[PDB]
Amino acid sequence: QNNIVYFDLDKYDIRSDFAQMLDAHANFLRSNPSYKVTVEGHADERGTPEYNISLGERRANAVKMYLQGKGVSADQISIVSYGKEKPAVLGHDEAAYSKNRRAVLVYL
Amino acid sequence: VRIVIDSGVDSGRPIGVVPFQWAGPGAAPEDIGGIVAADLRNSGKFNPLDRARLPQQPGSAQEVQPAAWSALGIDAVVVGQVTPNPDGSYNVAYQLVDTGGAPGTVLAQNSYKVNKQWLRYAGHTASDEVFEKLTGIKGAFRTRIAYVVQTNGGQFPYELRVSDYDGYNQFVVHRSPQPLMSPAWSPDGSKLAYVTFESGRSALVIQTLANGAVRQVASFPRHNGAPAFSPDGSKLAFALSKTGSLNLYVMDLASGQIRQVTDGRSNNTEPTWFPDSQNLAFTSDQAGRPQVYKVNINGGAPQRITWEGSQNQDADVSSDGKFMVMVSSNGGQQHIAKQDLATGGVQVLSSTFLDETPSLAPNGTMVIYSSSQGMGSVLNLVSTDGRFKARLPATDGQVKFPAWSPYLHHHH
Repeated sequence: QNNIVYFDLDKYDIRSDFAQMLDAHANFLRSNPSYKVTVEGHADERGTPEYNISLGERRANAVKMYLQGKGVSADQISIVSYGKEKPAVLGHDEAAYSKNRRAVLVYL
Repeated sequence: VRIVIDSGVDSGRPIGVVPFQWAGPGAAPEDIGGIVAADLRNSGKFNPLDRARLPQQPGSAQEVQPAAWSALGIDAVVVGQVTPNPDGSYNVAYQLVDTGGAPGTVLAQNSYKVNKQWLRYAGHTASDEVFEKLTGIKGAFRTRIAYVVQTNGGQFPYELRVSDYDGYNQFVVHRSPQPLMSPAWSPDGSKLAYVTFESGRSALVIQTLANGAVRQVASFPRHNGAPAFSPDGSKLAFALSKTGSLNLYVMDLASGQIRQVTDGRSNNTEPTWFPDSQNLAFTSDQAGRPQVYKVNINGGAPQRITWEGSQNQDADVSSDGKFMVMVSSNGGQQHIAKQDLATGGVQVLSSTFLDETPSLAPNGTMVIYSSSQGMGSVLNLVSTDGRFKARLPATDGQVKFPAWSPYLHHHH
């Protein structure tokens, strides 16, 4: 919950409510130059699998650009879009879709 | 999986398919007549007479009584024989007999010598010959399908599988702890390209089915996916997003040389070949919402070709190049649609929920695709005229990413 950015339908911009959250990750990455974050981007099920990769990518790339704007080296950030392949929750309403439109920061 | 038909048979051409004669004691090793009847029904074009109702059960063309079948509005009858060979193989023979305007004439016949494990194949060959003789369309009954099954739980929840088009003779191509995407057939039917996330990121690979050999195609940073083999056997199209958005690339299979085909800031993916092995249809979001575009790999700007609804994507071009099927969206629903590539005319084919990844049978008469039923993905069939609808239910796991094989150039 301190490592997930959520997005509206066909939106990929970093909302203010996630700024503080991401700032903490940027602080950690700057202070620890050997660590790499992987940003895993996701889409909801509406659409098609290969195209929806791009919706996950735009979300994950937005996190990357935000972190780079906070001084993080490009080589400490990787992105991997899972498109609609790895839903957080099952379901066919906005409750599920909103939970699934996300970028997750993980230290693997 | 197995085929369950939901609608469309009643309107089909009535035909008589008689149980095949068996030269031995007890039951035949396989029900060849049953295979032929099922295949013809599965095509959406035929209505085989129920066994409760056969007016006679002739074991040869000479035993056919044409009048018994014209009385029922049946203008053709399939009869046949299965016989054992001393080497342990079988002969499977059929005769297609006219019971209409040329009563008693044999329209087609053949015999196949097969081992016990290839008896279904023999049945499908008979079906293919009957189907082509009567309809003028090449049969697809000897084809296979590829698909991904995702189980709940286990170390390897994702499996890429292959079966005959009707579900029989299923086997596992690859098991994975992470998602598998977008299997694509080589035109010789020997290989599948597919995407795996098992390494922690996407990799695009080609696997040879007979021995499991794997060739790595691409695992650049970001996405590597959406493969499609050219019909001429020379190239693989695919999408990579290493440049910052999805773009199309082509690999010369002989040399392994990769060439970039698109370089837009837009996303360009889901390529599908035209029959010439030079033109692709593909999805681009250049215009805003996804639409289907066409481009020649050798030069020129992509041209938008779709205007249906609000959004169109994920196309599959027919083997003759006359039409494509695709996923068309609005407002809040998405279905399989067919577009005539000469006129721009469109017909929506399906009414199921969250329709995706349509793949045409090699004779262009049938579409396999995936939809959502309850909480999970399932496989569906719809004819290209929209009249015939069926499903391929599985006993366990979600089923998705179907791909129909090309024609041919414990197993049973």
